[PDB]
Amino acid sequence: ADFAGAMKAFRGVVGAEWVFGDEEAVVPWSKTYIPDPAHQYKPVGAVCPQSVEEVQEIVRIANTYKQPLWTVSTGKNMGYGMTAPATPGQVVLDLKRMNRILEVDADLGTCLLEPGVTYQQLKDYLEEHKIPLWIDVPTVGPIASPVGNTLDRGVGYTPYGEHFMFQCGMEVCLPDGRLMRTGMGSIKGSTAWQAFKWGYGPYLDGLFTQSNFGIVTKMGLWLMPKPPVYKPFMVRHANMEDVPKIIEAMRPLRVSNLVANCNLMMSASYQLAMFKRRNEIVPDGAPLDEASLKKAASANGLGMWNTYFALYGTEQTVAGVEPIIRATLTASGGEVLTAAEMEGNPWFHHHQTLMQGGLNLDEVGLLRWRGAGGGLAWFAPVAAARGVEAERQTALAKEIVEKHGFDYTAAYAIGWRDLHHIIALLFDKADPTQEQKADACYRELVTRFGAQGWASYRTGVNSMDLVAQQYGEVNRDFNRTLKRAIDPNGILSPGKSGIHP
Amino acid sequence: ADFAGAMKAFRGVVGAEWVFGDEEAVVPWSKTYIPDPAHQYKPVGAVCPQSVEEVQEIVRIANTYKQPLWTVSTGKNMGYGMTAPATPGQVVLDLKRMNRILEVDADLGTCLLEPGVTYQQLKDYLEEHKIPLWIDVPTVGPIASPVGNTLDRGVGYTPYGEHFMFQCGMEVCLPDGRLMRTGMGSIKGSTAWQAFKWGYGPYLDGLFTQSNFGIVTKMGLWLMPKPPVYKPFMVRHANMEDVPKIIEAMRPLRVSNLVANCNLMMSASYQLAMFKRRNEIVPDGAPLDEASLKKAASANGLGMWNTYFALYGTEQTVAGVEPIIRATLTASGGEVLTAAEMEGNPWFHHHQTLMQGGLNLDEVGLLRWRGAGGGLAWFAPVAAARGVEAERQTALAKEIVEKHGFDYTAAYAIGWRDLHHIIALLFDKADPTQEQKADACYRELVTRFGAQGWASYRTGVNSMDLVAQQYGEVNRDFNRTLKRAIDPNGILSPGKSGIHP
Ligand SMILES: Cc1cc2nc3c(=O)[nH]c(=O)nc-3n(C[C@H](O)[C@H](O)[C@H](O)COP(=O)(O)OP(=O)(O)OC[C@H]3O[C@@H](n4cnc5c(N)ncnc54)[C@H](O)[C@@H]3O)c2cc1C
Ligand SMILES: Cc1cc2nc3c(=O)[nH]c(=O)nc-3n(C[C@H](O)[C@H](O)[C@H](O)COP(=O)(O)OP(=O)(O)OC[C@H]3O[C@@H](n4cnc5c(N)ncnc54)[C@H](O)[C@@H]3O)c2cc1C
Ligand SMILES: COc1cc(C=O)ccc1O
Ligand SMILES: COc1cc(C=O)ccc1O
Repeated sequence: ADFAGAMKAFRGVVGAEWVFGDEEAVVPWSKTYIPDPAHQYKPVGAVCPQSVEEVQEIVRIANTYKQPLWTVSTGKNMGYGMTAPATPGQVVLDLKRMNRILEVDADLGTCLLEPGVTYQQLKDYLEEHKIPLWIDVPTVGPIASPVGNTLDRGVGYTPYGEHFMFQCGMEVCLPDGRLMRTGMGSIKGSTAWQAFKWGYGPYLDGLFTQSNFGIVTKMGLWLMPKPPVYKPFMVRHANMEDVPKIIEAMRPLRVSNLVANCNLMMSASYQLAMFKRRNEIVPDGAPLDEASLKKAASANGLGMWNTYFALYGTEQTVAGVEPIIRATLTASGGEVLTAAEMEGNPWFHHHQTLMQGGLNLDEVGLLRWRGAGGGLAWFAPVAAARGVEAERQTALAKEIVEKHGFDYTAAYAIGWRDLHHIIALLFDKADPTQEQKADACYRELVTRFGAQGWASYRTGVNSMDLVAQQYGEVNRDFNRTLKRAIDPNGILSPGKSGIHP
Repeated sequence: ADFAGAMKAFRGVVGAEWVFGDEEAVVPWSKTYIPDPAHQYKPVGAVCPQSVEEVQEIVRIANTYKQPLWTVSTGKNMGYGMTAPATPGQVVLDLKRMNRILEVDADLGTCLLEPGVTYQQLKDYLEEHKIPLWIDVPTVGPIASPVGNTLDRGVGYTPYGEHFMFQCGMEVCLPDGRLMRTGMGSIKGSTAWQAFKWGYGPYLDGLFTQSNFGIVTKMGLWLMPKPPVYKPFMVRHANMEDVPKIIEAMRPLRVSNLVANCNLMMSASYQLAMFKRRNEIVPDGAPLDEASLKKAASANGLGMWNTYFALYGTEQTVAGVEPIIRATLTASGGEVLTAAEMEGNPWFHHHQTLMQGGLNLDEVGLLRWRGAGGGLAWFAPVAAARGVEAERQTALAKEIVEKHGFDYTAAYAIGWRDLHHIIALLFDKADPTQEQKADACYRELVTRFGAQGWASYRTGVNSMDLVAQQYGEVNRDFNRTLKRAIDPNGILSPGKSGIHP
């Protein structure tokens, strides 16, 4: 790599003012919440283009100078490494200034976006034009990116929650600087780019998700029509051990699609950590004991597990399924509550917002849980939607975090037939002993979950290799074959998903 | 290629009785319905393994002897080339003996299948075990394969109609003979292979659809729970020119998911061709005129367009949406009819069967339309679900087929935001002039649709290059890069989707 020559060429493409080339100038791309005891996850440079033509020039220069680019959209991957590259010596390719909304079709319920478009922008666009379409917001929201989240296959809480399922058409800058459009996009004068996902011949959009094979410059998305009627619900379960009964009750409702939105099943500990610090619940050096959790949860109108769903359509379509849903959840020991019961409950308000694709007051209390705070790593293993799987995963996760002196703070995102078990590893990152302990605990979570047949849907830069190691040796070798063929100079995001040149 | 050495080694793997190595032995793999005036689409051999270990040995031999393999599951790609390879000198890898149902999960609504599993087998398995799951049948059916059909991204007529969206997990024999499991399948002891589609890192399952990058040896599929209530409907439109009004009415019902199943919008000409020969409607050498079609259609309880949809769930969920659906379709000039009205109507019976995932009596009347019959090529361009697009596509298709002396016989498969415009080019293949004219007509359909920005979701072995040429040069070159890196010896299905070593 010839860094000085690459950065000088970059200034010629975007201007000196959008190239950041020394320790001091790249401070804005350098903060992470993941454990980094060796301080190895840090960029050496940032370049901020406003056009796809600039992106294509940047990629040609990157090849010529063998200078790797770590590409981000808005770079708000909080708990997954923010804008920190997976390996040393990378320049962040920050696409935040490519923030053009390119198309929105009210009739077909579609849009086409540059990567820099924020949830806030797209919400504002729809409201300002009176377009009765909804977005699907992965908790974070405001200055996060539909494009960046969809490319890391993130999740929101409407019927359109599984973001990658609703992506339709993308444009990619390939490692050699050529643009390719997927699906129907490469047909001159096509009006079906956001209409038909697959195109003809191999389906390649997936290659550009959680990967380093290309730079996405445009992406299409399907958007849900605003329903006549929106009815949010909260189910309260009293006991830490109700986990399997909740999964077993929700699964038939989801498999049969009586409930269509991805459901957050929130632990009392996680909910409390949103608005309270740990030392408001229990003293430092005391465990987060069941009795203290139950008391604090109860005083805040929360159970030990709080599961959020919604019904969408007419008063008549809602009336069609609400009785069966209530009877199933009640039989599981759940108390089903509506907005009228949950007035002024901030958790209900948080979920009520998310399940209509609303944006919440951008405020992340989890970062202040323990001591000086500032430590967050998502450990996000998959499970089949089986109560015994949730039961066993919760039990192993609790044993491992408690062994390292950390708390179990978790939610299940319930899908159709699967579950994202989201485990927030919360620590004091400012205390270098605690950062080291959180690193060791995270390694033990990954290793011991993998030995039971469980592994991550998504991970942070500090664990991408160890999570890749849970999956097959053939998978790893095949992704290396693709990398070497697609990006011969190894200049796109080396070590993303454990994929190294 | 060393054909004799390969075929001798293949006998060692599967036994002499499952290797077919000369003109007369390969006749069962050589019949096609597509136009082939040069008789160029024909295998030189066939091999029929019963195990994935046999497949791996066959692929190792193929690489050693440089002998290409054209892989098929059941090989019933009727109107898309059956088991004919896209290029000369290929041995069919016929996987029909790998017909094991590996898993069926009643609770999660999943299965795992070998490629030879037929629709009939899976239906029988579900009924024999009293498992209240449905399958989703692409018209064809009985002896077709859920695996083969999903790998070519075909379509059925339940809410699970878009087969590739419901695939979850696969095992592939890569060109070097190594097995690789996608999604969660490469995690030893994973119970989530059929639960979570994406896995971790680049999503690769699309690479093995409409492609020659791998041999699929196992595939997971999601299956729809049998609903309490199934209510099939037929909408009858009176005029050939109602096309745009039908699409414009269905689109909001589909975009808002009031109607969740892929809807077949059938031309009177196609319906008549299912049960009648052309010379029962008009004399040979007379055009298939609007008056004659209308008369024959009306005599059979059909309109000029007949659109099929179903409602699934309870009496209450059905009652929730049926009024809005009726009002919308009636306002478009459609007459909405139920089973009670359409008693003994064989078209209603045909669609009523499809839309509950039933299998029809395996009888393909389309193959006897004109003269000696035997000529069928699907021309299957995509459209955005816009009335004006259907209007313009129908108009150009009719002008081109009519200019070559053929009829417009077509259906639209209505999807969420897309249409599959399925044009059946019916011809007398036994008349070598008529086969030549159908070849020329087919070339004119692809080239002139492509000039208007329209191209195929799927195409027969005779047109795979001309359809690839409609899509981008960067797409073509990128698929060649992947082919060369994934299959260095070019031994899997050369020319599939226009992809050549
Ligand atoms: C309290 C809290 C709650 C959260 N809740 C959720 C949640 O419910 N669901 C969820 O999904 N996430 C959640 N997150 C995680 C995270 O904040 C979001 O997923 C966020 O949307 C990701 O940041 P982003 O949108 O800026 O994407 P980016 O950081 O811009 O993109 C993420 C990654 O995608 C790739 N990438 C991005 N753009 C491109 C491009 N143009 N071409 C190629 N590769 C590219 C890169 O690998 C990049 O690191 C949460 C985080 C916190 C702290
Ligand atoms: C009247 C009529 C109506 C039809 N209606 C429909 C319809 O509604 N919907 C529809 O989708 N089709 C329809 N078809 C087309 C066709 O009959 C079906 O799509 C059928 O399911 C395909 O044949 P098959 O299942 O045997 O798959 P195969 O022919 O076995 O597979 C198709 C292709 O997939 C690939 N392939 C298959 N197995 C593998 C493997 N294991 N590894 C790698 N590649 C593999 C090969 O390219 C192969 O040619 C219709 C045909 C007719 C004549
Ligand atoms: C379902 O995905 C996620 C959810 C959250 C918080 O609910 C954090 C990270 C994720 O990846
Ligand atoms: C939706 O796909 C298809 C449908 C049909 C129905 O005649 C035939 C071939 C196809 O590919």
